[PDB]
Amino acid sequence: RFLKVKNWETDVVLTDTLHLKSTLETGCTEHICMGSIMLPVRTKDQLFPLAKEFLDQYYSSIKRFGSKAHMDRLEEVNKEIESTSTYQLKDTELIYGAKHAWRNASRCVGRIQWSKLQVFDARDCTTAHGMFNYICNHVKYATNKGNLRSAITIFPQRTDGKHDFRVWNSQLIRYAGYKQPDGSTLGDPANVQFTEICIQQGWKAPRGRFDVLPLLLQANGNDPELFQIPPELVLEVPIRHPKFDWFKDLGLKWYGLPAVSNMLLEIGGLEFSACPFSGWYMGTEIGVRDYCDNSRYNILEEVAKKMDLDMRKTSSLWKDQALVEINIAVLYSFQSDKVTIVDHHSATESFIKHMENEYRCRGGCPADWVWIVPPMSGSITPVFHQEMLNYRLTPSFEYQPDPWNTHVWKG
Amino acid sequence: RFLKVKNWETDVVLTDTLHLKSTLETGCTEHICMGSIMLPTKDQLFPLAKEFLDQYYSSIKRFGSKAHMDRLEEVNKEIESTSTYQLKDTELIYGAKHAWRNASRCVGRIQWSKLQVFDARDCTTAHGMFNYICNHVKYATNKGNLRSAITIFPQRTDGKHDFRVWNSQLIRYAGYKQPDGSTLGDPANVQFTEICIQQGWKAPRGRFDVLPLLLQANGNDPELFQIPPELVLEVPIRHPKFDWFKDLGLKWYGLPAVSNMLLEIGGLEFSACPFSGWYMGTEIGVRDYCDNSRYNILEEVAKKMDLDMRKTSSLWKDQALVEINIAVLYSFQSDKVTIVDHHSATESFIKHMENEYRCRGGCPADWVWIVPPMSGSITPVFHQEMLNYRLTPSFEYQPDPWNTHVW
Ligand code: HEM
Ligand code: HEM
Ligand SMILES: Nc1ccc2ccc(CCNCCc3cccc(Cl)c3)cc2n1
Ligand SMILES: Nc1ccc2ccc(CCNCCc3cccc(Cl)c3)cc2n1
Ligand SMILES: C[C@H](O)[C@H](O)[C@H]1CNc2nc(N)[nH]c(=O)c2N1
Ligand SMILES: C[C@H](O)[C@H](O)[C@H]1CNc2nc(N)[nH]c(=O)c2N1
Ligand SMILES: [Zn+2]
Repeated sequence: RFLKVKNWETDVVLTDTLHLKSTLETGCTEHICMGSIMLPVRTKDQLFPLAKEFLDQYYSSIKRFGSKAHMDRLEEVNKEIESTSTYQLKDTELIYGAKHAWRNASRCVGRIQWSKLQVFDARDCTTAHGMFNYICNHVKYATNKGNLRSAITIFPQRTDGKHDFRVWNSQLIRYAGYKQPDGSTLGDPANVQFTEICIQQGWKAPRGRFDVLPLLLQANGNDPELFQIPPELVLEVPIRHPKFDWFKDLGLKWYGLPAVSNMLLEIGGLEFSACPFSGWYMGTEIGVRDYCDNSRYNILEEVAKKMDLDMRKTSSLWKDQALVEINIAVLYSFQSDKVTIVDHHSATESFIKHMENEYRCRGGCPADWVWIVPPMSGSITPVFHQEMLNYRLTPSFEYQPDPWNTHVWKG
Repeated sequence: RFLKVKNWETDVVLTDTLHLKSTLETGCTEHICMGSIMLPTKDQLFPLAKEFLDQYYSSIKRFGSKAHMDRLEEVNKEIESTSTYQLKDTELIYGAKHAWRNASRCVGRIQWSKLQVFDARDCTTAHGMFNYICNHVKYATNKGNLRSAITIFPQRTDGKHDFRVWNSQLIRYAGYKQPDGSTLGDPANVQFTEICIQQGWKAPRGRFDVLPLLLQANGNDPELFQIPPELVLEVPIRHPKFDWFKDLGLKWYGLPAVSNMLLEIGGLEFSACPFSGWYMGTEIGVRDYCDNSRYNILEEVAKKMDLDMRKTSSLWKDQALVEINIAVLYSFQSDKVTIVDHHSATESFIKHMENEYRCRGGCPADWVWIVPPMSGSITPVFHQEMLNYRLTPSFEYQPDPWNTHVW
């Protein structure tokens, strides 16, 4: 079956056949759409089919489908599953899998870049200090003095569910949050719970507004250990505005490297529970969400105050005015310090070209509209006007429960 | 089967049970989500009638009363011999209010229970329809103090005697293709404008020409009528600080009055049911003015503001967008014409969702449409999970009549 999507600004119609290869479920039914819901041990039984599908995809990608090398690989993986109950991926297959998990990431607007991904194989890692060393190298490589490069580091796969590698941080680099006795928060409110765990585990909190959190690292199912990323490795950008000189006096800064570290990478039925990956920021991530969400730094009032806007009526659009200024400031600061960043016009335009190319060469591009449309100026970006189909392909990145909810403490 | 929706800004969690009463399908399957697709007999009619009357009699606390059973009997008799049936006024009014209540794409539903319903089922000719429509326009406009209303023409019979308003809204501006190849006026209406012109309309060929009405009674050929200009309330657009803004020559009309939808109540189809409320500012300032395939004025405005249009990263489009929108709101307010900003409307919608969850067990909501086309994450609806599903009575889209009509 063929499925058409229309852009209502250009009248370009595209045809999706890729959705046929989808297996995993959406959450939706014929009677309910769950499209806006944030989150809607394997045995050899389920394993060999998942391995086979993956290797068929990999061998097709290299124009060796049905070859002797393809068939010998299937046989070898199959032996390995029944005798050991799991299997190991070749390097080439790991690289292919990690790239494809990105290619298949329907909430990611930056996928035009999917084929340029530096894969660091850390499957020989055994200890938390070993993990720290791998993460450091990743941060240094990805940072590249401001000229950001996409990278993923892949720790050993899950075995019995009891020896998991996990990075406890949600991102490699994030600012601490501290709930104060009077109920105000110092720093980033999103990271209060995590901050609390760090303190308990023995971190000495500097207790300021922008303290870089320590890494909390779990190797091989053991209790996690704390490490401080060398400050010299953490690139940061002070935020100033091109026209407003008081902007600097707000005391704002952000880090340059967005590095998600809490997702699970699934490849051929194997589960890589620690697979931190990084790219570079779209400006609205910081300016709209991190700074202006009510649940985050929440700077809108204090910025509009200093611009002396009319704040007595929401219909003056004082919030919308302050919002644009803060986002100009974020983009200006990053560009001036030569740290890679993309604005939301440029990123969405690239995405639309990526998506058209993908329908052409691949037969589809799964896309989650709710997430692809940027959180400001939605309809003046081309994605707002693009119909999109959302479905789940493997390899994939998946959410997993926060490790502190599940970890069995060894003491 | 009992579903949770969470607000991620406030942590409030609501449980939805109302979805279990859904009949119609979504377009989605367990394998594919179609949330962003814009458009995704006697034997049949009695279950539809029963389901409707059941919810009606339940709403007036008379489920399982003699009067309930009698009506089911009476409508059932009427279907058997006439192959259709007629709604009592009270059922009709309930049905229309509930179609709005169930409109999952409408952010303005906190108002659903204050809807003035005009029964035009006695209408027979296009002149008749023109009269009812002018009366609707004058009533709703209320000199700028807008009131919600719907006018309901006779229901579909054998489908060869359909009542239709060919216009997409009662009040819209003309669109003309130029010798240049550019477009004068509103590009969205270019085709309907040619239909009017080929029908007889002498077009003024300007930027902001109110279209005539093209009205179809009883499957006959549609006829043209100008709405008395005095009944069309328009607002010249100025900025509260940019003097030069008025020089742009922008204006918009006060009454948003959608006229091409189909109202389904209890299996009965009302193919002409024009309805109106009032505008949220972004519909005009973000979509009508700034869409690339609409009036598309961002470039002219940014220029007058002397913004650096060299790089997208100066956010010049975003800056111009905010000012256009402050101006739309300012103009309507200064002229005392009802308008709501997107911060106010979305705050209202959250309050409405909570009311519906409490009183009704849920609220169908389409996040893709409810989140405003600017400043999304700074409105509370952005952070609100929503379940989308289809309840009846409903408003539905239907084919443009010119692809259907037999001349
Ligand atoms: C190279 C520059 C990149 C840009 C500009 C970019 C842009 C984005 C943005 C703006 C989001 C939404 C983030 C949010 O609202 O929380 C996102 C989501 C995502 N991207 Fe990227 N991306 C990039 C690279 C990557 C890489 C390297 C990967 C992994 C290999 C990745 C995988 C994802 C995933 C899995 C999500 C969804 C996360 C979730 O559901 O919470 N992207 N992307
Ligand atoms: C009272 C003020 C009202 C406000 C502020 C309002 C707000 C809105 C807005 C902003 C939209 C999105 C429109 C678009 O982007 O094209 C919408 C959609 C809609 N509203 Fe309303 N609404 C109001 C009254 C009404 C009334 C009186 C009805 C019917 C009785 C109605 C039924 C609908 C329907 C059916 C849609 C979706 C139409 C479609 O799918 O194309 N609304 N509403
Ligand atoms: N610039 C980039 C690049 C890659 C990214 C990859 C992933 C992400 C999103 C990670 N944040 C999780 C947000 C979230 C998801 C679900 C629930 C909650 Cl509370 C919060 C952002 C990215 N930004
Ligand atoms: N302020 C209001 C009140 C009620 C409304 C009721 C409906 C509408 C939308 C009417 N236009 C339909 C837009 C559309 C939908 C699907 C396809 C296409 Cl081409 C165009 C706007 C409203 N605005
Ligand atoms: C409830 C809603 O699904 C949720 O707020 C989503 C909306 N769209 C988003 N889009 C992106 N990119 N990131 C987000 O965190 C969200 N949040
Ligand atoms: C493709 C996408 O579904 C389409 O552009 C939608 C998005 N959200 C919308 N939201 C509203 N309120 N009105 C619209 O016309 C649209 N268009
Ligand atoms: Zn869906």
